[PDB]
Amino acid sequence: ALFKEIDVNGDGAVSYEEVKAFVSKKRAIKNEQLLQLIFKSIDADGNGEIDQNEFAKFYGSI
Amino acid sequence: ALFKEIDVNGDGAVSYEEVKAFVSKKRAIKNEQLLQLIFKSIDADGNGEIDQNEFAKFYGSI
Amino acid sequence: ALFKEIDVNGDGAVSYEEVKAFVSKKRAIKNEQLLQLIFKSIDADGNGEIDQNEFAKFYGSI
Ligand SMILES: [Ba+2]
Ligand SMILES: [Ba+2]
Ligand SMILES: [Ba+2]
Ligand SMILES: [Ba+2]
Ligand SMILES: [Ba+2]
Ligand SMILES: [Ba+2]
Ligand SMILES: [Ba+2]
Ligand SMILES: [Ba+2]
Ligand SMILES: [Ba+2]
Repeated sequence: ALFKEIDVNGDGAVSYEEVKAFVSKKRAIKNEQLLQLIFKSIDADGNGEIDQNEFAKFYGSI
Repeated sequence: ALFKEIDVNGDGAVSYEEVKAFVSKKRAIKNEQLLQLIFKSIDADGNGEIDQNEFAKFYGSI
Repeated sequence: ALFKEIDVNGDGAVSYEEVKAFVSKKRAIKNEQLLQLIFKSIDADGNGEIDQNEFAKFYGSI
């Protein structure tokens, strides 16, 4: 449950400092998750890296 | 006065480095201030922490 | 070329870690570049710093 994720110390309470620590790491993730998506959207062969011809395709008109 | 806040060293000038340091800490505050607001909006008893039943209320439909 | 900027190590590939490092430093720049613009927009004499009377002008109605 979401509460148990935030209430890190596990004492049934969520301190401000904890909410804050969560609120941020939540945001910190759809960043990593979006970028990853954007990435693999470019890396076609899922080989781990983008070469010139993938980067080439990705950009431009038509 | 706002100028005296930014011109930290107090020499009548505001360097870029200072504006920058201010511009950021200004932003750094409505973050803390908004979240705090959001927080105490959830913590009903203002006891310092949110328990399950407050978190319970906060979320959901109806 | 943009690719050579990102592919820092210069091995023809762009790792995620690199894209990420780029994506951020790109963003990190229009920040510095916008603020600088805003700054020199205030510093009229381009002397390096804003005095009271420039800051005075900058603010307000009429
Ligand atoms: Ba706790
Ligand atoms: Ba893929
Ligand atoms: Ba590839
Ligand atoms: Ba100064
Ligand atoms: Ba309250
Ligand atoms: Ba409470
Ligand atoms: Ba590389
Ligand atoms: Ba100027
Ligand atoms: Ba000046």
